[PDB]
Amino acid sequence: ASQVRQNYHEDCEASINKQINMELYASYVYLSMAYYFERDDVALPGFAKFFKESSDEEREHAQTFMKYQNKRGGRIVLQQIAAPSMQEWGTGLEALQAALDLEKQVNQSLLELHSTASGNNDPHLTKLLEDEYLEEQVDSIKKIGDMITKLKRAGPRRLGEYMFDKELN
Amino acid sequence: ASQVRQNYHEDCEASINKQINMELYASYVYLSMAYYFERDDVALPGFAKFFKESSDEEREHAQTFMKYQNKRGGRIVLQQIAAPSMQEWGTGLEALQAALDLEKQVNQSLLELHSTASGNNDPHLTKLLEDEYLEEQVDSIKKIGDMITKLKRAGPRRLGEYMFDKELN
Amino acid sequence: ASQVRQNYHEDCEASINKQINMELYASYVYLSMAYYFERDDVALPGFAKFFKESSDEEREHAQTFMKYQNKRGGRIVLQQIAAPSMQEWGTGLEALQAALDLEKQVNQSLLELHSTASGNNDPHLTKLLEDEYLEEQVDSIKKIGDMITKLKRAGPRRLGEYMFDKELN
Amino acid sequence: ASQVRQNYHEDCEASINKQINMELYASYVYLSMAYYFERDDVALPGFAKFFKESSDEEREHAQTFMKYQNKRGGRIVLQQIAAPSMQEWGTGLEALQAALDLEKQVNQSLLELHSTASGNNDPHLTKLLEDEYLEEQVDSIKKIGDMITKLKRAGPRRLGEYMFDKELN
Ligand SMILES: [Cl-]
Ligand SMILES: [Cl-]
Ligand SMILES: [Cl-]
Ligand SMILES: [Cl-]
Ligand SMILES: [Cl-]
Ligand SMILES: [Cl-]
Ligand SMILES: [Cl-]
Ligand SMILES: [Cl-]
Ligand SMILES: [Cl-]
Ligand SMILES: [Cl-]
Ligand SMILES: [Cl-]
Ligand SMILES: [Cl-]
Ligand SMILES: [Cl-]
Ligand SMILES: [Cl-]
Ligand SMILES: [Cl-]
Ligand SMILES: [Cl-]
Ligand SMILES: [Cl-]
Ligand SMILES: [Cl-]
Ligand SMILES: [Cl-]
Ligand SMILES: [Cl-]
Ligand SMILES: [Cl-]
Ligand SMILES: [Cl-]
Ligand SMILES: [Cl-]
Ligand SMILES: [Cl-]
Ligand SMILES: [Cl-]
Ligand SMILES: [Cl-]
Ligand SMILES: [Cl-]
Ligand SMILES: [Cl-]
Ligand SMILES: [Cl-]
Ligand SMILES: [Cl-]
Ligand SMILES: [Cl-]
Ligand SMILES: [Cl-]
Ligand SMILES: [Cl-]
Ligand SMILES: [Cl-]
Ligand SMILES: [Cl-]
Ligand SMILES: [Cl-]
Ligand SMILES: [Cl-]
Ligand SMILES: [Cl-]
Ligand SMILES: [Cl-]
Ligand SMILES: [Cl-]
Ligand SMILES: [Fe+3]
Ligand SMILES: [Fe+3]
Ligand SMILES: [Fe+3]
Ligand SMILES: [Fe+3]
Repeated sequence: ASQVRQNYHEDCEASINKQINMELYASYVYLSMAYYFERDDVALPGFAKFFKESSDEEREHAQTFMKYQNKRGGRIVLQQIAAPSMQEWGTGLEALQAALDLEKQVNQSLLELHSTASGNNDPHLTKLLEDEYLEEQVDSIKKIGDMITKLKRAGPRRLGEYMFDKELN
Repeated sequence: ASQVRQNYHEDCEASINKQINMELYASYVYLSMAYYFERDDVALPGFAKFFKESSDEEREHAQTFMKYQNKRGGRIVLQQIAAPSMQEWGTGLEALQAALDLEKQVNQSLLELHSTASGNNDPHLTKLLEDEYLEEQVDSIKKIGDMITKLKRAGPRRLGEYMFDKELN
Repeated sequence: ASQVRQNYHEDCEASINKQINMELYASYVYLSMAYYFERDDVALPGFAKFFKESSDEEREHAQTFMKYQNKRGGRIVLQQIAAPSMQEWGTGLEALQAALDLEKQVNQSLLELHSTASGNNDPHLTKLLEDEYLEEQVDSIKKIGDMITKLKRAGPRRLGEYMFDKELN
Repeated sequence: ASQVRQNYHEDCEASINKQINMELYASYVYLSMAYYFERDDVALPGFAKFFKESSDEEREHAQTFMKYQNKRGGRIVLQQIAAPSMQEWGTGLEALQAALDLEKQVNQSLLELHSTASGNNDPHLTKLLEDEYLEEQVDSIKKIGDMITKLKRAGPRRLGEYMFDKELN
């Protein structure tokens, strides 16, 4: 084993490689959305900026897991990143709904990893998940939920969507 | 009696303890409204901020009466604070209407205390009420009335409510 | 359910509404103590300031739980806030002893909530409790214990109480 | 009558000349106390400073009434200022007790003047009394009451008096 490895179970190592792929995929989905909202026939720059920042944040999350794998003496194994589920994302509301569902899927995967880490008595990994992943995930879900409610109030199409988009820019 | 007490009638002392409870109750109502407007399915941050500031102001009013009781040599007697009348406050307009009615109930109680103080020839207490309570109460009632009119013009629901909420934030 | 709710058990939601009431009650107790120490026949401004800050901190704790309830998609339910157990709090030492006992009761309730959250496999809630509640609670208990010892050394009445009160101001 | 006089009753004018004498007398009492506390066999510089400031404040109050008399078109009539009741004022506590009683006598006289002004329907004079006299009088009485309680806790003689005197300096 690595000279640094201690109390680090192979199942946790493998699941971290899964989380890395998942968050690179989420980053790719959000990148797709970001540029979809910059099409000349869409032109929602607030939504575009929101999704570009979300894309960057998911990539940073994946990188934090890569750094963590090395810190514990595990070995990063990178897999193909699937194409985004869609090429076109519909209305602003539909993109936010897709984002909410994706964030809740990532949250479920992170909670499953926390359960794996807890079952293997790895408190360093449970702490990482609590502090660096689960908190930001809940905050993101609440933010997107709020956004959905606000956009449904404002619009969710036509002038209300135009005005809501300005709040994100 | 207290070594400081002078020209301070027991009925005024008791009524001040009533005003303290009333304004703590009003503070609690506004706290409830503040967090109602931060629910993910409500998401009106301007209304939330308006009610959080109103909650703080009512608590400060109660504290000023507690300080006043001690200044005159009366004795603070604290009672249970009732649960807010509602757990959910409806639309922004409905919450403002509830706030207007509550402010006018508090104003009526303060005017009754002023009449009690005047009838007991307590000019220190009539001055307190005029300067520290009755003025702010009338200003609050006018502000809320204005807000109701503006929100009815803008909306009072859908895009107009979304836009009005931004004026409060 | 709320569009944001995920891995949030009804028993945790209900217990959070309990913690909110408990900490609003504790805030009210400390507010009572604060103004008791500003009576003209008590006149302990250091104790008054200590309890006014404690009152503010407990209210902030309650508000953090209200925000948390909304973040997770639970629903805030506010109940009556009981009158403080006493209207007059005795000596400075007696008030500190009452505060120590109250802080340990709140700590026990928070530890019970942590056990509920752990049993329901809610690591977001266990992290909240550890970071935002249990640490400050232990620090408050140690501070009050220290204060009790110092006041017993200095006094706990007469000149020693007068001098100790200056250390808190 | 004076070219400025309007709605100014002779009884109010005469009572103001009384208040002027009373507050010059109170100023003289406090001046006596101030220098009593600077005797080499007393040597309480905090008490001395407290009474010198009190003396100045009472003289300023008298001067505000002199200015007021002229503002309304009344005529200042100055009388002899009696010698202070004592030449030696005893302990710090005894001087504070004498000050409390004097402040409450002045307060009673001011409240009687307010009743005279109210009965003569002079709202300019009732406002003067409320804003420039009755408020400061109640605050002074509460401060002295607090001081008495603190000094009784600390001492009121020997080391506690020595230490309390430092809080006033
Ligand atoms: Cl290796
Ligand atoms: Cl290992
Ligand atoms: Cl292993
Ligand atoms: Cl292991
Ligand atoms: Cl597509
Ligand atoms: Cl839509
Ligand atoms: Cl897993
Ligand atoms: Cl919709
Ligand atoms: Cl559209
Ligand atoms: Cl349409
Ligand atoms: Cl009493
Ligand atoms: Cl009285
Ligand atoms: Cl009475
Ligand atoms: Cl009376
Ligand atoms: Cl309800
Ligand atoms: Cl409505
Ligand atoms: Cl009344
Ligand atoms: Cl309407
Ligand atoms: Cl709406
Ligand atoms: Cl409609
Ligand atoms: Cl709900
Ligand atoms: Cl759930
Ligand atoms: Cl459940
Ligand atoms: Cl659950
Ligand atoms: Cl009691
Ligand atoms: Cl004691
Ligand atoms: Cl529990
Ligand atoms: Cl003891
Ligand atoms: Cl004592
Ligand atoms: Cl003793
Ligand atoms: Cl003349
Ligand atoms: Cl006249
Ligand atoms: Cl006349
Ligand atoms: Cl007249
Ligand atoms: Cl003498
Ligand atoms: Cl004495
Ligand atoms: Cl008179
Ligand atoms: Cl004594
Ligand atoms: Cl002595
Ligand atoms: Cl002795
Ligand atoms: Fe992520
Ligand atoms: Fe109020
Ligand atoms: Fe707490
Ligand atoms: Fe005066």
